[PDB]
Amino acid sequence: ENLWVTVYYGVPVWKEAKTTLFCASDAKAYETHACVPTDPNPQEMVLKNVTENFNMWKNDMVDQMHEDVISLWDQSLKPCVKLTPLCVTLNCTNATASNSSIIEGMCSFNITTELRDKREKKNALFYKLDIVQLDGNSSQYRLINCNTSVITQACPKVSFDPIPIHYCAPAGYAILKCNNKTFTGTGPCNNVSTVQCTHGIKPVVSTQLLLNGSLAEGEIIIRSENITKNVKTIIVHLNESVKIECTRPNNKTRTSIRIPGQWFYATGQVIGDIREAYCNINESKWNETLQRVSKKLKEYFPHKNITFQPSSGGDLEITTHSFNCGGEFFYCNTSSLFNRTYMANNSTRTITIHCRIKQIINMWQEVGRAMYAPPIAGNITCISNITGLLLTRDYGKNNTETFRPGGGNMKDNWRSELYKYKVVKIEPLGVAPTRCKRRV
Amino acid sequence: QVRLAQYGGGVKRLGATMTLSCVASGYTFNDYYIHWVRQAPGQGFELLGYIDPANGRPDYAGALRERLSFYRDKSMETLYMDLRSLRYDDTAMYYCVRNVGTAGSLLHYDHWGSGSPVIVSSASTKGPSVFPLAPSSGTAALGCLVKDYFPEPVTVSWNSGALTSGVHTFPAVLQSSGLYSLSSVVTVPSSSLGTQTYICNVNHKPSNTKVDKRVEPKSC
Amino acid sequence: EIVLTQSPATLSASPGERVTLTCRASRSVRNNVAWYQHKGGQSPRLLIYDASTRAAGVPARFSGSASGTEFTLAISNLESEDFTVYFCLQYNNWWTFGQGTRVDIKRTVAAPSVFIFPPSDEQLKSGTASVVCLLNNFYPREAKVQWKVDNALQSGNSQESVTEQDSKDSTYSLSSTLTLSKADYEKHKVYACEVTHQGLSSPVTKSFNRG
Ligand SMILES: *[C@@H]1O[C@H](CO)[C@@H](O[C@@H]2O[C@H](CO)[C@@H](O[C@@H]3O[C@H](CO[C@H]4O[C@H](CO[C@H]5O[C@H](CO)[C@@H](O)[C@H](O)[C@@H]5O)[C@@H](O)[C@H](O)[C@@H]4O)[C@@H](O)[C@H](O[C@H]4O[C@H](CO)[C@@H](O)[C@H](O)[C@@H]4O)[C@@H]3O)[C@H](O)[C@H]2NC(C)=O)[C@H](O)[C@H]1NC(C)=O
Ligand SMILES: *[C@@H]1O[C@H](CO)[C@@H](O[C@@H]2O[C@H](CO)[C@@H](O[C@@H]3O[C@H](CO)[C@@H](O)[C@H](O[C@H]4O[C@H](CO)[C@@H](O)[C@H](O)[C@@H]4O)[C@@H]3O)[C@H](O)[C@H]2NC(C)=O)[C@H](O)[C@H]1NC(C)=O
Ligand SMILES: *[C@@H]1O[C@H](CO)[C@@H](O[C@@H]2O[C@H](CO)[C@@H](O)[C@H](O)[C@H]2NC(C)=O)[C@H](O)[C@H]1NC(C)=O
Ligand SMILES: *[C@@H]1O[C@H](CO)[C@@H](O)[C@H](O)[C@H]1NC(C)=O
Ligand SMILES: *[C@@H]1O[C@H](CO)[C@@H](O)[C@H](O)[C@H]1NC(C)=O
Repeated sequence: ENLWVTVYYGVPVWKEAKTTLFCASDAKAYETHACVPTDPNPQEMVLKNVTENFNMWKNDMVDQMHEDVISLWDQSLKPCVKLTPLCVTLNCTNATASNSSIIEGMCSFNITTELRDKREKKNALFYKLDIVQLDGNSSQYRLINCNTSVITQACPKVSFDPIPIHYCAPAGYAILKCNNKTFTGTGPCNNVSTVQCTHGIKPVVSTQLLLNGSLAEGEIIIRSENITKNVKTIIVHLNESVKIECTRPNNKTRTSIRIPGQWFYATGQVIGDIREAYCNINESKWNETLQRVSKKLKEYFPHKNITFQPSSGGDLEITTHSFNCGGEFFYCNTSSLFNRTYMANNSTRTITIHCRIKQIINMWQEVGRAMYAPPIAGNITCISNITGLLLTRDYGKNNTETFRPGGGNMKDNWRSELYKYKVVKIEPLGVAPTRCKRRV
Repeated sequence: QVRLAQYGGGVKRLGATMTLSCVASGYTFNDYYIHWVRQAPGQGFELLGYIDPANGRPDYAGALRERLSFYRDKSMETLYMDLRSLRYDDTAMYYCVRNVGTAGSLLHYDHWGSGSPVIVSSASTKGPSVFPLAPSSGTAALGCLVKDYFPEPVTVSWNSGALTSGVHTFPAVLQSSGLYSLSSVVTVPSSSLGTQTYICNVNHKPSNTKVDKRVEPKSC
Repeated sequence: EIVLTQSPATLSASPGERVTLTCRASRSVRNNVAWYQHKGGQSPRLLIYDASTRAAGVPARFSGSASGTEFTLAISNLESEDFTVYFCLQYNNWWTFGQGTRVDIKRTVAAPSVFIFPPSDEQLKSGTASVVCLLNNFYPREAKVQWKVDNALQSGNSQESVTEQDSKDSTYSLSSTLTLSKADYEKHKVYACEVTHQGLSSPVTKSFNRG
C-alpha cells in the first residue's frame, strides 16, 4: 500500500534491433580506408550472472559488412583503366616457349596508341583459361568475359589485402560477445560479456575451406542450422592449425603497353624452364585432422558411416580451392585430399597438389562484372594456416552419409567468424513503483 | 510476375540423349535454387535433383547419378537438363520448380513451370489397326479396339457421330513396345443388336487415314 | 526414407461443404510439410506451408493443421472449381511426394453394368488376341477388376483405364484389357473378368468360352 509511480534513468535493459555499425582502421596502410576512420584501443568487461540468447544465422551485421566489402572494392577499383579496346580479334599460334600447351597464349592484335592515327601491331602473353575460342578457324580467339561485361585492370600499387578491421558500435548500442567456449551457433549463453568494438576481423577470400582465421577454444566445433536436415552449408571450425605451403616457381616478365595517360600491363616472357605451380600439405596433420573431424561429426548422426568425395560440376570456384596470394589467384586441385571413408562401428610425408592460375576473375559473388589481375614478376611462395572447412552433404541412403566440400557463397565465410557478436539497443527509461509521494 | 518458361520435349527416340531448357524471367536469378521434378502416369511425383544457379553446384538422386546432368548459363539466365540413354520408363511430365530457402536451409516450393511432356518410343508415324470387338450377345454394349497407332491423337465416333448413347472413348494408353492403344465403347438395347446398324469411325490426323469399321456383323 | 501416405484416394462432397484430407508420415518430420493444389493440367499452386500457414493470395476458406505425425487439410466452403487433386509434400529431409487425392462430385451409390468382350477374329488373324472388360455407370471410384483365365489369376500383363467423371450423372466408366498372344489365347477355354465394387454385393464375374 501507499505505492506511487517513479521513474529511473540509466536503466540496464536492452532490446535487439538493426543498426548501422561503425568501423576502424590501421596506422600503416596501402594509401576511404587508408587514413580513416579512427584506430582506438578496446576494452572488455564480463557481464556476471547474465544469460542471453544468440543466433549466428539471423544476425544482421554479416550482410552489412558484406555490403561494406563490396563497396570498398568498388571504390578501390573505380579510378582504374577500362580494358575495352583490347576486345579486338586475337590471332594466336602459341609456339614460343619450350612447352606451349600449359599456357597457350604467347596472340597478336591491333591497338590504338598515343596518336589515334591507325592501330599498331602488338603481342602479349595470356592463359588459355582467360582465352575463349571463336567460331570457324581455331586460331581466332577472344577474351572470356567481353561478350558479357567490361573488364578493368587493377592498379598494382593500391592493392587491397586482409587488413584487420574492428567494428565499432554507435552510441547507445552495445555489442555482446558470448565468451563461452562450447557455443553451438545458437541458444543461450551464460558467459555474456561486452566490448566497445570487435577484434581484428580480416577480409579473407577463399573457397572450399577458410584460412588466416581465428581458432576454436576446446576441440573442433561444428555449426549448422537446425530448422531442417536439408542444409545449405555446414561450418567446421578447427581447434588446431594446419599449415599449407603454396608456390608458383617460375619468374615472369612484366611488359607495358600504352593506350592517354593509362599504361596497360601484360606478361612478356617466362624466365627459364616451365614448372607447374603446386601446394604442399603435411600428410600426418591432414589425415589426423580428418579422423578427428569425422569421429566428432558422428555425434550428430547416430549409426551411419562417413565418406568423402570432392565436389562435382560447376565453375572452377567450387571444383577447386581458389584463393589469392600476393597479386596472383590460385585454383588448387583437391581431389586427393578428400578421398577417405570411415565405418560407424608429427610431420612425416607431404601431399603435393597441382594448381592453375588465371588473370581475369569475376567478382566473388556476382557475374556481369570482371577484373583483370596484373602480372606478377618473379617466383611466389606463400605459407598459410587453415582454420576450418565449409562442407555440404549429399542425400545418400541407409547406413551411409556423405559429405563433400563446397561454399561458393562468400558470405558464409564471414559468417564463420562473426558468430560471437550481437548488437543490442539500450532502453534506459524503466519505470518503477516506490513508497514515496511527490512534494505538493 | 515470375515465369518459368520451358522448351524442348514431345517425342524422343529410344536410347538417345535429350535436352530440356528453362528460362526464368522476373526475379533475382542468383537467389533461389531450382529443383527438377517429374511425374510418370499412374505414379506419384519424384525428385531428380537440384541446382544452385549462382555457382553451378548440382545434386542428384541416388539411383540416377550416372544418367543426369544439369548446368546453366547466367547471362541468358537459362537452365539445361541433359539426360543420357533414354529408356521406356522415362515417359513423364517434367517440371522445373523454384525453391524458397533461408540463409542456411531450404524450404517449400512456390512456383511451378509450364512443364514439358516427354514421350519415349522409337516408332514411325503409323495409322491405326482397328479391331471390332464383338457386341455382347436389357442394355448391351459393343466396342472397338484401336491398336498400334502413332502419334497422338485419334478420333473415334459412332454411326458418323449419330449413335451417342453412352459413348465412352477411353484415354490413350502407351504400351510397352512404344505404341498407343485404347478401347472405345457404346451401349445400345440388347434387341437393337439384331436390328440397328453400327459404324465405328476412326480417323488419324497425323497419318491422316480414316476407316469406318464394321462392328455390326459379329452380333453373335 | 520418408513415405508420405496420403489418404484417402478419393473424397466426395457437394458444393459449399467441408472436406478433410489426411497425410500420414512414416516418421517424425517436425512441421516441414506443405500442401499443394493441382489444376487439371496446369502448374500446381502452393496452398499451405509449415502445416498451418496459408500462403499469399490463397482464398481464406482453406485451412491446415498438424497433429504430430499426421497432417490435416480442410476446405470449409468447397467450390465447383475446387473439385481437383491435392497433394502433400514434406521437406524435413530429402524430398518426397504423396499419391495425391481427387475430390469429386458426391452422388448416390451406383452399381456398374459389366460386359466382357472376346478377342476379335481380326485380332486372331493378327495374333495379338486380347480380352476386354467394361464397367459402365458406377459410383464411387473404389471399384476393382481381376482377370481369371481357366479360373487362373493373371496379373501384370493387363491394363486399366477410367473415364473422366460424367458431368451429368456423376458416374464412372472403367475399361480393362488382358493382353495376350495367339498362343497365350490357346491354353484356356474359359475366360472371366471378376468385378468387385461397394455398390455390388458380391464379386460379380462375367465369363465366356472360346469358339
Ligand atoms: C557470348 O556470350 C555468352 C554468354 O557469356 C558466352 O557463353 C555461351 O552462351 C551460350 C548460350 O547460352 C552457351 O550455349 C549453351 O551451351 C550448353 C553447353 O554447351 C557446352 O558447355 C559444356 C561445359 O559446361 C558444363 O559441362 C558439363 C556438362 O556438359 C558439366 O558437368 C559442367 O559442370 C559444366 O557446367 C560442355 O560440356 C558441352 O558439351 C558444350 O560443349 C548447351 O547445352 C546449351 O543448350 C543446348 O543444348 C542442346 C545441344 O547441346 C540443344 O538442345 C540446344 O542446341 C541447346 O541450345 C547452349 O548451347 C555456351 O555454352 C556459352 N559458353 C560458355 C559458357 O563458355 C559465349 O561464349 C559468347 N560468345 C562467344 C563467341 O564467345
Ligand atoms: C596469411 O598469413 C601469412 C603469414 O604472414 C601471409 O604470408 C605473408 O604474406 C605477405 C603478403 O602476402 C608476404 O609479404 C610479401 O613478402 C615479399 C618478400 O618479403 C615482399 O616482396 C612483398 O612485397 C610486395 O608488396 C610491395 C608493396 O606493394 C611491393 O613493393 C613488392 O614488390 C611486392 O609486390 C610482400 O611484402 C609474406 O612474404 C608472406 N609470408 C610470411 C612468412 O610473412 C599470407 O599472405 C596471409 N594471407 C593468406 C591469404 O594466406
Ligand atoms: C594418412 O592416412 C591415410 C589414410 O589412412 C594414409 O593413406 C594410406 O597409406 C597406406 C600405406 O601407408 C596405404 O596402404 C593406403 O592405401 C592409404 N590409404 C589411402 C590413400 O586412402 C596415409 O599414409 C597417412 N599418412 C601419414 C603420414 O600417416
Ligand atoms: C557453455 O554452454 C553449454 C551449453 O549447455 C554449457 O554446457 C557449458 O557449461 C557452457 N560453458 C561454461 C564454461 O559454462
Ligand atoms: C579415391 O580412391 C579410390 C581408391 O581405389 C579410387 O578408385 C578413386 O578414383 C579415388 N577418387 C578420387 C577422387 O581421388
